[PDB]
Amino acid sequence: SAEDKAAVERSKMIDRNLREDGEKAAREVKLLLLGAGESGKCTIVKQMKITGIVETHFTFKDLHFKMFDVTAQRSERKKWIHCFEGVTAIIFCVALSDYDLVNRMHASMKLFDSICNNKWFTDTSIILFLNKKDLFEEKIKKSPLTICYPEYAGSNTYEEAAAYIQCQFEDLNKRKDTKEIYTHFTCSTDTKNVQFVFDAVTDVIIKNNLKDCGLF
Amino acid sequence: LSQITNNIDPVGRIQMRTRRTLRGHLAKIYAMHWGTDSRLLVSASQDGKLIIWDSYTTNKVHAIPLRSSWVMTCAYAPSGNYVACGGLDNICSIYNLKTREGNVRVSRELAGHTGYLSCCRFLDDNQIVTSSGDTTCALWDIETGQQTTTFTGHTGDVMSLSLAPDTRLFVSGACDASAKLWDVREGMCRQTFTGHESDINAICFFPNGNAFATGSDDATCRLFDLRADQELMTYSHDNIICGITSVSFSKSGRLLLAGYDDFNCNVWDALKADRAGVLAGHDNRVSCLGVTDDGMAVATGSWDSFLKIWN
Amino acid sequence: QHHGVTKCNITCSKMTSKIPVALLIHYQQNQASCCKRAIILETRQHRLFCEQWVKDAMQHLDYIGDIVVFGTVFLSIFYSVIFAIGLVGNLLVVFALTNSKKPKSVTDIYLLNLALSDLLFVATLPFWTHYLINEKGLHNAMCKFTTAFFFIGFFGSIFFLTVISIDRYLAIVLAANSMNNRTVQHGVTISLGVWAAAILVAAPQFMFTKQKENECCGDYPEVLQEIWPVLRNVETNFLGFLLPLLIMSYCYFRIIQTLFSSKNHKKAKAIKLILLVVIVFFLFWTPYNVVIFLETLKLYDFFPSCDMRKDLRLALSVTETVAFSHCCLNPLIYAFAGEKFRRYLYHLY
Amino acid sequence: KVSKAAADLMAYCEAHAKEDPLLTPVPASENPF
Ligand SMILES: CC(C)CCC[C@@H](C)[C@H]1CC[C@H]2[C@@H]3CC=C4C[C@@H](O)CC[C@]4(C)[C@H]3CC[C@]12C
Ligand SMILES: CC(C)CCC[C@@H](C)[C@H]1CC[C@H]2[C@@H]3CC=C4C[C@@H](O)CC[C@]4(C)[C@H]3CC[C@]12C
Repeated sequence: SAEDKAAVERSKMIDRNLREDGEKAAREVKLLLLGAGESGKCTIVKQMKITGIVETHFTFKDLHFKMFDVTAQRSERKKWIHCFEGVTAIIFCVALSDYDLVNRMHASMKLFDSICNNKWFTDTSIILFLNKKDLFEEKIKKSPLTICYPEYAGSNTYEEAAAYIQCQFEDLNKRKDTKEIYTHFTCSTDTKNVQFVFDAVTDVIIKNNLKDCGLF
Repeated sequence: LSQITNNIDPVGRIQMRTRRTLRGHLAKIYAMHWGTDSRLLVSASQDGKLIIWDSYTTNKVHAIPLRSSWVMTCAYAPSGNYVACGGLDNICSIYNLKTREGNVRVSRELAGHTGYLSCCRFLDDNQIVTSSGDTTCALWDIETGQQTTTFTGHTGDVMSLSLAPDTRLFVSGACDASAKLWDVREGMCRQTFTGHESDINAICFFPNGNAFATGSDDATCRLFDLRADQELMTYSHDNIICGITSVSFSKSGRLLLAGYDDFNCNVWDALKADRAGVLAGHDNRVSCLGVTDDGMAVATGSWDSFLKIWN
Repeated sequence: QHHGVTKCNITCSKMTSKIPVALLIHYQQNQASCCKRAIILETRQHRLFCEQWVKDAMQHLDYIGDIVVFGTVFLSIFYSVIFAIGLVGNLLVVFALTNSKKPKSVTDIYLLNLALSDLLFVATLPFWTHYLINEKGLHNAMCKFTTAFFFIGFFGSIFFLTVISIDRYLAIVLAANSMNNRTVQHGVTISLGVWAAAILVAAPQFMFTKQKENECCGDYPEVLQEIWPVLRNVETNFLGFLLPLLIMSYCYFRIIQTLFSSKNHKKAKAIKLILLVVIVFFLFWTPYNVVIFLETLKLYDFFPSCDMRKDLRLALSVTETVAFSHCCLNPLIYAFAGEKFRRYLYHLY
Repeated sequence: KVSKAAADLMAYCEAHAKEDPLLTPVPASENPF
């Protein structure tokens, strides 16, 4: 039975290696990117880094990150979205000035609604990024926003328009308890964006750690 | 088929039990394959590595790290020297099994697809057929690593495909309610099968090779043959509306397995089309199930990160 | 050790030395009843009143009260009932934790370890009940074995609670690096270390406990005769209730601050459930810790009054009964506050 | 023909029915269980 013992010990050793690798993988935070064709701005402006999906290894505050862009997948979203369960947070990059271009905002609304109604990401929050805010001011001086948001009932001030857009995204979050949407207006400085990402990930981790008890 | 099969004797209830429990995975499993040795099976998960399971002794023999963590399918070559896996990176990786120096290393990294790889099958020891998410199925060769033959007859996201016993015929199903056979030698579609209303996720051939069973997402299993071509046999339960993930056949084809996503698997009769057994040993969604060539044991993986073998 | 359960009927600390007189009629063996007190001397005044120079004279010529007995009889059935409910609850909790949908969970493993320590408490109690009911003992070793199990269970339970509080502190406030600091294997190793620490700390408490005729007396070699009692009392106080309070006070304060900063107080039921379990832990153990500290001061003549001594002895007995009720009430609080736990009860219903 | 195909399938099923371990009970020692 010497060969049986050799096989058993080899299997135990590789099982220990597998357990260590799995623990290491769980020690790394995973994130998912989504949008309406415009995304990856945060990765580009990160200034540093380490195919259907692109994995961009990223570490901040001694915490590893894993962003998997899926904008290159032309198949049905729901069919390859269920395999993304367990991701701490979902990064949603949408261009602010997409309302004028044509229907883009309607497509983004539909995608957000589908994401929030896929009965697969109930326990994972969604991180919202509003891109192209620097262009938004000169895009909005001319456009009254009424074309994309009929009955807006507001002034042309940037503050009110941004508040109303964030209100739109708040309304989509049918479940306001399980998922907490965090929104931040992406800016030129990468420090603020990475700080917001870190804060959102920390909040998600804190929320998850409150559901690992044996009483729930 | 029901009228013809009215006078036969149903198999009846079977007390299927978990012969052994395999708990070497910490993540869900999407697909698995049964080897010709009737003792080794392959499973894949999100841990970022592929392992080969020895059901007879309840041990793992190989531990192959995967470059693409988001592996969605795997297959085990009939010769037992090559193991293939898919993923979301649109690349099918071929790994040797102790071919040289006893260690495990990647033989080739097949590439050229755009949509996610949903299922791969080792047609022969040299040519591998893979199904991608871009509506096209490509037959690759390890020696040259290029599409020997490309099939674009489908119009939807192809999900799974199976291999005929003669290793010269395969079919795949897509989202559209239309699956048509493809011939390796002919290279063009020959038979078209319809009758579905939702997506198709499970495809496997009847061991005789003259028919195949598929499971859609509307809790319906349909049998298609090469003679009638009108879906002579249809299977339904009228109790649940959940979809079907994986479907397989017994050695003789009398007993059929269904990978229903209601936390348990349903075992039906190919001809009787009646309930035969329930496999409620899984605590999560089930997407893996296969019958060994000799039929001695049956494996079944699930999203619960555990795999169990039924005798 | 485990001072509550004893055959203590006379105690004498106020007066030890007496002049040799003919009034002596006999000398009761208070050592057998409780070797915390030495041999007492009895006078001829028809009442229970109380050295080397008197010992020779006595040979040549030749109080706790009964309230404890009545309390003990009621105390006996008390441990009987709380055994049934507490053991059933702990077994159900252990089964639920073992049959967990999500494995490799640090919190679940720690909770299971705490349940096992509570089970040690439950398993060791019946031995003391059997000792009280009959005054027989078991091979002069079951008493000591039961004392060791009592201390091991108590110290493990207190230690396991503290590390869970530390684990929650990490996982909440320092999540940036807690994931990297702790994993399933690390949690198992820390649990084994906590078990080892419980063994080490409880060893001196039960290191010298020779089962007496009807109790667990102590060898107390001449050097350690005074250190062993005071060492046991200070150890079970400082490391039992005082330091855990500070560690839990530090932790839970930080989780609350983090939740308020993150506006997660609304979703803070999970931390609250442990907090209610933690606060009741102190409330039930506080009467035991104060009394055991007071009797420690008794060595310094803190309560020389005989009536005060009886009151302290009664207080110590009842609070140990309170602790016994708490160890079975802990799963009860778990069911009251737990949500999935209630589903398990209905699942097995 | 549909009837001919069904008859052939049934004949194939019954021919190998005795050789299918799942269909009929088998000794525990015989199979790896
Ligand atoms: C409230 C008081 C009385 C409880 C005492 C706290 C002590 C016993 C706890 C706190 C943190 C624990 C340690 C945390 C880290 C590890 C590393 C692990 O690989 C072995 C055990 C070890 C070394 C633990 C042993 C016990 C420990 C030191
Ligand atoms: C070693 C010393 C310095 C530790 C002392 C820490 C003290 C300040 C901690 C321990 C427990 C904490 C309390 C625990 C519970 C709450 C309820 C919450 O809704 C408001 C704050 C409040 C009331 C905390 C305030 C601060 C607190 C009292």
